Amino acid sequence: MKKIVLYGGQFNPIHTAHMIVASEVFHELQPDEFYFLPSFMSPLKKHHDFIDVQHRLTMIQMIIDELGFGDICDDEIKRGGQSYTYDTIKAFKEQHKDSELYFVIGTDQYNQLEKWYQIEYLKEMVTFVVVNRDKNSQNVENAMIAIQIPRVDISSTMIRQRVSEGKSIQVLVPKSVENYIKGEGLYE
Amino acid sequence: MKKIVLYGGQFNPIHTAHMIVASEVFHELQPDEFYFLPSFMSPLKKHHDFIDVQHRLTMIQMIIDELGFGDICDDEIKRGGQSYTYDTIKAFKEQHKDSELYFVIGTDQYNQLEKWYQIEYLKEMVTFVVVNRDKNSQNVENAMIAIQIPRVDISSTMIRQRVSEGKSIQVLVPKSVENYIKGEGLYE
Ligand SMILES: Nc1ncnc2c1ncn2[C@@H]1O[C@H](COP(=O)(O)OP(=O)(O)OC[C@H]2O[C@@H]([n+]3cccc(C(=O)O)c3)[C@H](O)[C@@H]2O)[C@@H](O)[C@H]1O
Ligand SMILES: Nc1ncnc2c1ncn2[C@@H]1O[C@H](COP(=O)(O)OP(=O)(O)OC[C@H]2O[C@@H]([n+]3cccc(C(=O)O)c3)[C@H](O)[C@@H]2O)[C@@H](O)[C@H]1O
Repeated sequence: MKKIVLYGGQFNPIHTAHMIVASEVFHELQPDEFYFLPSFMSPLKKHHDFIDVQHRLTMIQMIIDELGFGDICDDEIKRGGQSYTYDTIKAFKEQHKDSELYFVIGTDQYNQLEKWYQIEYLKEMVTFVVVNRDKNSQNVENAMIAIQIPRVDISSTMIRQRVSEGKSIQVLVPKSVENYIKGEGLYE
Repeated sequence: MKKIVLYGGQFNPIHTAHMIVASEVFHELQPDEFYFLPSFMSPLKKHHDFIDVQHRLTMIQMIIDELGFGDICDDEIKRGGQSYTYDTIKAFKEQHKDSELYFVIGTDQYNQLEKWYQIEYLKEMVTFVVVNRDKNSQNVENAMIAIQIPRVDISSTMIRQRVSEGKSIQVLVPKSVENYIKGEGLYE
């Protein structure tokens, strides 16, 4: 019964397009609970030798403050290693047995779901909720939920690139995160 | 000598994509002055019988507050009628002689510039500054300035549509404007 949405990501940094995704999914699905799920290391992505956790968590909190909804699921941070969603979900479900689970992904992940660890099992444990990225609409199978959002081509990679360049990131991230990135010297 | 940027629009409402445009142009061009230029009636668009001025100006000021730069130019509001850019610019430059004038437009306006009133004269009075809309980059001729922004498919029409149907507009406009629209019962 009780509807729980988890929204997974590197969030390095979280940005305005992540907010649009969270907001649209949350307003459409009206879940009982909404979790931003920051990875320790996102499978299929490269990582630095040192994995920042604290700056990422702080900026996520800033998005929660601005949105007026949400919580952070720290499971993957605590676990460490490669953050396979199957493992996370198996353990999370054990702790939330009376709840229907939703996992929010964009087009880019949806197009490579066959590369996800234990995906045949994972498809049985969550309802994937897919938002359009780099296109204006996404089609999904009946077992999944497609949510159409205004197309906004912002990435975390874009944010880090601009900052290292010395290029402004105003609006692309909320003012709180912009000031935080600047005061902390992130990505410089 | 001093650089003045005017950014023209219906701004009904102003929204997050408009802010991204303003911010990127402002940071790239570093002008001495930046004006949001709300039209009374933008040529080549339909209007209501009653033209709201108060609500639109209030919401533009809210954007200026968030951005930390900019001013409103009320010329077209004061003048009334169809807000032909040629007439506005002719009157504005005689009040700001010795200033280089820049006029910011998106792709959709650039593609129909030939339909603008006295465009052959206008092309001689301002430097058009063109941002990509509904694509990732815009090519322009040497006389104009192309500015690449992250593609963000938000429109004023989208905001009004969502509001009328009772759909959330969170993030698509800043929180101030979101609250203002709902508080004042705009667009429903
Ligand atoms: N502008 C935009 N418009 C619409 N959607 C946007 C977006 N920017 C990011 N997104 C989406 O938001 C999310 C955050 O992006 P980013 O931080 O790059 O995504 P990333 O962290 O690489 O992956 C998102 C989630 O999928 C999980 N995953 C991925 C690959 C394999 C496996 C596995 O277990 O084998 C698990 C990963 O651990 C995380 O929980 C993504 O789902 C992305 O598609
Ligand atoms: N998401 C987005 N990404 C990038 N750009 C975006 C955008 N949304 C709006 N825009 C751009 O921002 C601006 C505001 O949009 P909107 O409010 O629809 O634009 P609109 O008011 O229709 O026109 C923009 C300006 O052009 C002037 N104009 C238009 C047509 C004819 C003539 C004439 O004199 O004959 C003059 C008009 O008076 C105004 O100052 C536009 O330039 C639009 O292209």
